[PDB]
Amino acid sequence: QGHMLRLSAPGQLDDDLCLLGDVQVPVFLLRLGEASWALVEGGISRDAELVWADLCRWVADPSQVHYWLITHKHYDHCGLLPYLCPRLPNVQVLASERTCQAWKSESAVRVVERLNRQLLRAEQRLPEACAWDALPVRAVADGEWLELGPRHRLQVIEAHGHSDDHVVFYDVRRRRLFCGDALGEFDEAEGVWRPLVFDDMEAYLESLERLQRLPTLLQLIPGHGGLLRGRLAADGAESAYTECLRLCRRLLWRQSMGESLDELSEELHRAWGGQSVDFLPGELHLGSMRRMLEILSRQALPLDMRNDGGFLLWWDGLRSEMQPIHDSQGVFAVLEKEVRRLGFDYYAYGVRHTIPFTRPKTEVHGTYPKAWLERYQMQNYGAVDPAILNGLRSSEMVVWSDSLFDQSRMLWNEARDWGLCVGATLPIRAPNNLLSVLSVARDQQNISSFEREEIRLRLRCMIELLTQKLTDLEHPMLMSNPVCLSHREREILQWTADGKSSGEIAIILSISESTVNFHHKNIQKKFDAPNKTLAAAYAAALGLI
Amino acid sequence: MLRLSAPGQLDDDLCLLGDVQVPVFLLRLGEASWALVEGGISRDAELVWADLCRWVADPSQVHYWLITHKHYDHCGLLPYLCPRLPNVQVLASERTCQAWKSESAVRVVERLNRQLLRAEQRLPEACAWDALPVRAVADGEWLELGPRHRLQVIEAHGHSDDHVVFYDVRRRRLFCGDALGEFDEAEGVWRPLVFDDMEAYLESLERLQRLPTLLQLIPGHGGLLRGRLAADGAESAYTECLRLCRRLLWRQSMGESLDELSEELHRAWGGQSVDFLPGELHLGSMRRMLEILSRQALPLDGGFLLWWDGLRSEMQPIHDSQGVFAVLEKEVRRLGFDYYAYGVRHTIPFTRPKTEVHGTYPKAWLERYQMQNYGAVDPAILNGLRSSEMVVWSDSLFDQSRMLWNEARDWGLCVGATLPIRAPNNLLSVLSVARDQQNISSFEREEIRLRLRCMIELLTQKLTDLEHPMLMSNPVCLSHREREILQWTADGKSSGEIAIILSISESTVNFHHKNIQKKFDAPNKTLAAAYAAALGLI
Ligand SMILES: O=C(CCCOc1cccc(Br)c1)N[C@H]1CCSC1=O
Ligand SMILES: O=C(CCCOc1cccc(Br)c1)N[C@H]1CCSC1=O
Ligand SMILES: [Fe+3]
Ligand SMILES: [Fe+3]
Ligand SMILES: [Fe+3]
Ligand SMILES: [Fe+3]
Repeated sequence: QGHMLRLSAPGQLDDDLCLLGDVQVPVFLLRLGEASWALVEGGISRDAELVWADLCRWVADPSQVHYWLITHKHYDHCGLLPYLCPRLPNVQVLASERTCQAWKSESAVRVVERLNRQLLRAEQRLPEACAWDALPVRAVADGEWLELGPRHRLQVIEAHGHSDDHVVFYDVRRRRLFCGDALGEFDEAEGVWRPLVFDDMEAYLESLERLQRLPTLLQLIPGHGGLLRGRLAADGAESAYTECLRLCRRLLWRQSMGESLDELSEELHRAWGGQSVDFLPGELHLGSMRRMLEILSRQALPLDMRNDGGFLLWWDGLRSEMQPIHDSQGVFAVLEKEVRRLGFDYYAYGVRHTIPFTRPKTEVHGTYPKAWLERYQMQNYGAVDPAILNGLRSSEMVVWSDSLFDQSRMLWNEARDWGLCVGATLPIRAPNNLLSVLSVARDQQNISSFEREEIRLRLRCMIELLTQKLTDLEHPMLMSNPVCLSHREREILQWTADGKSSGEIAIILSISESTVNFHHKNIQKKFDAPNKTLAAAYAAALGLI
Repeated sequence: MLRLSAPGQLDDDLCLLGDVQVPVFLLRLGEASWALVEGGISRDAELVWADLCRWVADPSQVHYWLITHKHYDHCGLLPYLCPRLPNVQVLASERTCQAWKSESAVRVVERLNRQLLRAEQRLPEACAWDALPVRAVADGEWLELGPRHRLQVIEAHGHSDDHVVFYDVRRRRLFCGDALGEFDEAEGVWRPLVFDDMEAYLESLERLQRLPTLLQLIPGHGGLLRGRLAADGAESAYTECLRLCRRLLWRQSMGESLDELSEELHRAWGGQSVDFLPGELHLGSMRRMLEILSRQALPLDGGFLLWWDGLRSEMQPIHDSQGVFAVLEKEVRRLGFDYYAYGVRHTIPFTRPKTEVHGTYPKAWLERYQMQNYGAVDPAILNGLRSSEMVVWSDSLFDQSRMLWNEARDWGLCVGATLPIRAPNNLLSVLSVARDQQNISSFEREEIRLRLRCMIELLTQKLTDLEHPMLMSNPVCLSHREREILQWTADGKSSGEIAIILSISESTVNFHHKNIQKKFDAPNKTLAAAYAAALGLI
C-alpha cells in the first residue's frame, strides 16, 4: 500500500496482485490460491523474456498458471500469448467471442504480428511461437461470472467502442476494474483521460455510461499506466465520458471554422504521441488520431436516437423511436431496452381497474421470472400489493423498502427470494379512472438518492408515453370493457346518476316514460347489469358520464 | 457561422458597440427607448460613443445601464459616458454600488483603466464614482425594462463576491459576464475565472443550468454564442472548472508548485486578453484562481434534473398555499409567459359540474368567465376528460366554443397552452399558461410541456398536503361495514343477497341503506352508489 494515488512500478500492487514487465504495457498477476494463478492483459511480444523473468520470481511452478484474461484483440494486448502459452501448460485464454474469432483470421493476426515485430530491440531474436488458432482459448460472454478462485470471482462486461470486441473485467469483491483501453490512455502529466475511440462512438459512450453505474471503485486498472485508486479511480468512468465529449466539442468547433481532420490530428499528436513511443510507431498513432477524428465527426451531435446530448434529446429520441410502432410487442421491447439502459434487470407494467369493487381486476404484464407470475396470480397477491396501492393515494414514485411492506410480509419475502431485491414503482392515473403502474427491479444494488430522483423523471416520461401508445393500439389489458353509449342514453344516465326518476327524465327530455324505461333496459343490457344502480355506479367509475 | 463577433447589429433588437474584446451591448426597448449592458473599459469611451451615435438619434433615450460586477473591465466607461446620458439609470448589485463608494476600489479601477490608454488619447470629461446615477437591484428582481424586455436578475457570486447575471425570458437570452469564464476562441471551451470563491462560482453555474434552454449566450468577452454552445454553456463551464481542479490536484500530488501551472496557464491563455489585461495581472489572476482551487478542491484518498431539484427544494418548506401559487408564477414568468391558471373540475353534479379556478388573469375576465359559466364548456379543460396530452391553443380547438375564444383573445390571452392531470381522488386538475404576442415555437413547445407536467404534479401533491378547499370534496365518511355494504350494492346485489353474504338480517341492511342515503342528501340508492364511485370511496 501507499499514500500515493497511482502505483506504477513493477512488483506487488495489492495483497493479491502484481505488475509484471514494463509499466507501459504491463501484465497483471493474480494469486487465486496457494498453487493457482491467473494473468490479465496480454502485453506486447517483445517483453516476452522480461515478463517471464518476473513471473518466475513469484510463482514456483508455471503449471500453476490456470487462466489468462484478455480484454481485446489489438496487437498490444495479445502479443505475448503465442510465446508464453507454450510455457504455461495449464492455462486457459479467456476472451470475447469476437476476440477469439479475430485470432482465427490470417489478416488480423498478420496485422498483430507486423505491429508486434516492429517493436523488437536492436539485434533481438524471438523465441519460438505457436499458432494463433492453436491457443487454448475459451470464449466468454457478456455478464459471465468467472470462478477463477475462491476469493476471485470476476464478471465480464461488454465495452465495445474502443474496438468492435472490447470487454472489461470487474472483480466485485475488491471493487477492482480491469478496463483495458475502454476508458483511454491516462495522461500521466496532467491527470485526465485521453479518449481512444477506434470503432464506434455511440457504443464507446454507452459503455462508459453502463460503467458509471458500477459500485464505487477503489481500484481502476487500464491497459497502460498502472493502477489508480481513491477518487481518481472512483470517478474514472464519468471522467472518460467527459473528456470524450470535450474532444467532440473541440473537433466540432474547429470544423465550424474550417479545419480538416488531418490538421487536428497533427495538433493532437504533437501533444500526446510522446507517451506511447515505446510500443506504438508514431505513424500508427497519427493514423489512429485521424481515425478517431473521423468517427467523432461522423457520430457527434452538430451544434444546431436516444442518447447522450442532454435529457430533451433522449426524450425526443424516445418519442421518434416509438412513432412507427404498430405492434404492441415492439412497444414493450423499446420500454425494456430503456429500462435496462437505466440500469435495472426486470420491469413490470400493471393496470388496476376500479371494478368489481369487492375484487377489482388488476391485470399485469412484464418481465419478472415466469414462476413468480404463476405464484403471484395463483395466490392473487396483486389485490393488496403496496407498490400498486400507493398509487391510489399519491402521485409520487415509491422506492421498494422493508418499511413499505410491513403490512404484506409474505409477498415481500417471496419477491426477495426471486431476486427482486431492489426496485421502484411509479403510479399514474389515465384520464379514464384507471390506475397504471410501472415497476423496475434489479438484484444487488440499492437505489442511491441521486439515481432515485433520476429514475422518477425517466420512468414518468416512459409510462406517460406507454399508456398513450397502448390506447392508440387498443390493447386488451387496457380495453377494460368496450362499452359505447348513445348520446341519448348517455344523457339519460347523466340524469339518473343525479337521482332523477323515470318520470322526471321523461319531463326534462320531452319524451315518454316508456321510452325512458326502454333506454334504461338497453343500458342495462350493455353493462350486463341487473338494475339501474350497477349501470350508474360503473359508468361513474369508468368516466363515461 | 456559429459565433457572432462583429460590431453592429446582432439581432433585430440588439447591437454590439466598441471592441468585441470588451464589448458594450445595446437594446432597443422601443421607438425612443434604449438600454445598455456591460460597462467596458475607459479607453474605448470615444470609440463606443461614435458607434452609439450611429444607432441612437438622441442620447437622452438611453434609460438604463446594466452592470454585471465591479471589475475594472465592466464599469470603466461609466464616469465618462454617464455625463453624456442624462436620463440613464445604472443598475447594479448592492455590493457593486458599495464598491463604488469606497475610495480604494475606485482607485484600483482607475489605475487599471489608465494603464490601457494610448499615448495619444486625451481624457474626456468625467464624474465622481459616488455621484453616479445608480440603482441597486436584487437577486431575482424583475426588471420591466420594455414592452418586450422583461429581464430577471440572478446572483452569480464566485467570479467575484458581487457578480450578477441577467436573463431575458422572452428571447431566452442570458448576459452572463465572466461567471462562466473566458471563452476559448481557438478551441471552443471555457477557461475558468475563479477570483473570489470556487463554491459560489460552481453553485452559480448550477443555478444557471436550471434556466430554460438558452438560444443566445452573451459573456463579457468574445461576443454572442448560439446553438449548442449556448445550450450547454453552464454545464460545460462547470465541467472545465472541475477539469482544472483535477489537473491542479494531480500536479500537486506530484510535488509541483502553483507557480508552475500558473506560468503554464499564462503561456497558453494570456495571449487572448493582452489587449485589455496587463500580462502580469493575468499571471497573478491565474495564481489567485489556482490558490482558491487548491484551497477548496475536494482531496483524494442534465440541466432539467437540476431545475427539478431546485423547484422541489423551493416548494417543500412552504406550508401556506399563497406562497405555492407565488412560486408557480415565478417559474411561469421565467419561462417567458405572462399569466397562468390552475383549475379543478369535480365530477358532480354531472349536469352542472363544479369548476373552480385560481390564477392571475385580469379579474374582469374571471367575472365574465363565471358569469357565462365558461367552466362548463371550456374546450381546454374538457380535453382533459379524454386525454393526458398537452393542448396548445388553436382555433380548431375553439371552433366549438367560438364566443369564449373570441372574448379571451379580446383580453390579450392570444397564445397559451393547457396541461391535464388526474389527482389521485378522481378530480380533473389542469394548468394553463398564456401570453400575448409570440407563437409557441416547436422546440420550446416540448420543453414547456415537460416542465408544466412536473410543476402540476408537484402542485397538486403539495396543495393536497396543504388541504386546500378547492381540492376538498363533499365530506362523507363511512365505516368498513357500511362501506362494504355499498361495495356490494354497487355490484348489483339486492338487500337480501347482501344480508345473506354479510350474515345479517335484511331489515338491518335496508336500515343501513337509509344510513348511507342520509349523508349524501340522496333520494335513492342509485345516486349514492354513483357518487361513491365518482368520489373513489368504494
Ligand atoms: O411491480 C409490482 C406491480 C406489478 C407486478 O407485476 C408483475 C408481477 C408478476 C409477474 C409479472 Br410478468 C409482473 N409489484 C412489485 C412489488 C414487489 S415484487 C412486485 O412485483
Ligand atoms: O385557462 C383556462 C381555464 C380557466 C382558468 O383561468 C382563469 C379563469 C378565471 C379566473 C382565473 Br384567476 C383564471 N381556459 C383558457 C381557455 C382559453 S382562454 C382561457 O383562460
Ligand atoms: Fe486497444
Ligand atoms: Fe492498448
Ligand atoms: Fe470579471
Ligand atoms: Fe471580464
